[PDB]
Amino acid sequence: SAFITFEGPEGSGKTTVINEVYHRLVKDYDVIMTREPGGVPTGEEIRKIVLEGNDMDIRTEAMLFAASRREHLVLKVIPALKEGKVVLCDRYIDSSLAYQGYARGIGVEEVRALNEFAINGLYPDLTIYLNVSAEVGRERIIKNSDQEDLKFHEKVIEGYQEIIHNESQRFKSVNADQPLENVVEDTYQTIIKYLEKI
Amino acid sequence: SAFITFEGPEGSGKTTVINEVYHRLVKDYDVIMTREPGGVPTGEEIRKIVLEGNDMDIRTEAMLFAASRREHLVLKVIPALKEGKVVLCDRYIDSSLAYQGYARGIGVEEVRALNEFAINGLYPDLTIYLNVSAEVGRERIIKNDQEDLKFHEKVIEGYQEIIHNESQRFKSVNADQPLENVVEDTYQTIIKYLEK
Ligand SMILES: Cc1cn([C@H]2CCCN(S(=O)(=O)c3ccc(O)c(Oc4cccc(Cl)c4)c3)C2)c(=O)[nH]c1=O
Ligand SMILES: Cc1cn([C@H]2CCCN(S(=O)(=O)c3ccc(O)c(Oc4cccc(Cl)c4)c3)C2)c(=O)[nH]c1=O
Repeated sequence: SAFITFEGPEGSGKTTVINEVYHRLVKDYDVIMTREPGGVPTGEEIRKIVLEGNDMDIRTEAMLFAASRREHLVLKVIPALKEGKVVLCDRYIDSSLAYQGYARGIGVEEVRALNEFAINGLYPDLTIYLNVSAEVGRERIIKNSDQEDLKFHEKVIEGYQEIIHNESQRFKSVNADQPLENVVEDTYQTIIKYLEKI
Repeated sequence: SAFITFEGPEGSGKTTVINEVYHRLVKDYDVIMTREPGGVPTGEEIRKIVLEGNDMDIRTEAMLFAASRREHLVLKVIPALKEGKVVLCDRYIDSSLAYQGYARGIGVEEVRALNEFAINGLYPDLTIYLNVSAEVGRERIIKNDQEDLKFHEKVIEGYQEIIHNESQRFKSVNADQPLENVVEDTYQTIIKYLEK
């Protein structure tokens, strides 16, 4: 079994990369792809509170992402890993660390302690980081889909750099500045090399 | 202003004590009575998930009590304190520590770290612990099963460990006395604090 998470800011091509990689992996492995809340009812209900929120306090928001994470982990991830599956998860702990911790300003270590309570030692086996420059990311955002948004995008990227710097061995950084066909190939090859080594 | 929390297991006379102590403090203080979620919409929505849940994972439950606590703190407690109010809060951090931490078995220090994230340094100014024996507590519960009895005992045991740990904001009131005396001791303890 393998627990693989995918991380990156907006404009990293993450959605496209995960879907294409997953599609290729389904041929050779017992693999599932998911994201939080992922249809788990308690998680979907927590997510509705987050979306229905009016200027929600960032710590309440962090605690709700962490509660949704646990429900999804407990009801979807853990049962699949117990069946010997490769689990591909779109966003996990590192998303809370970069967005809530770094970009929102709660502090990475504080959001980590919160998330360690939620995951209870279930860290990913491998994390694919879709390493897109802020400039390429910005251009992908305007293309494929104000000024405060630009700075928030940069801080998310800066947040992911600090996370990798403090925990490199868990991470595999993929050049997301390349055309998406190449990002897909590099991500697939990185995963295959990991899966065939275990 | 003052943030005063009330802690204790069921059967400690907590409801009666808070209401009566509120009735006496209002003469001299701008005081409010509250409990989480306390009408805060986001908190009420979180509480509905907790109550509507079926065999919910204890850590998700702990994280939801902590999320409801923050919403209540941010939208009710803090604005009340800013107005100069005495805030009487029925259950706060120590309840998560005794119930989720100790009695449910997650571990007190783990639930503390979770709750320190939620309160972000906003510890109570004073915490009234209504120190009732399990036996007196049990009798008060029946007046107002084996698994329930054992859970009640573990909650009390949990509060003993918490009180043993931190000794500054905690004030232990003998809740084995008749309720009139528990009310008087609690009121006098609060007055001594508010005056000094
Ligand atoms: C998993 C995760 C995601 N994000 C963001 C990634 C980028 C998109 N945002 S968003 O607020 O625009 C958003 C987009 C789609 C959503 O569907 C959403 O709602 C939730 C998603 C997952 C879990 C929960 Cl509780 C809500 C929020 C979420 C965080 O800030 N922290 C996390 O832990
Ligand atoms: C504040 C608090 C209370 N409790 C319990 C105290 C005894 C009663 N229980 S209960 O689960 O039986 C319960 C009774 C009535 C309720 O109304 C309730 O729902 C909530 C109360 C406060 C906050 C939230 Cl999110 C739900 C739960 C909650 C905890 O276990 N942890 C805490 O942090």
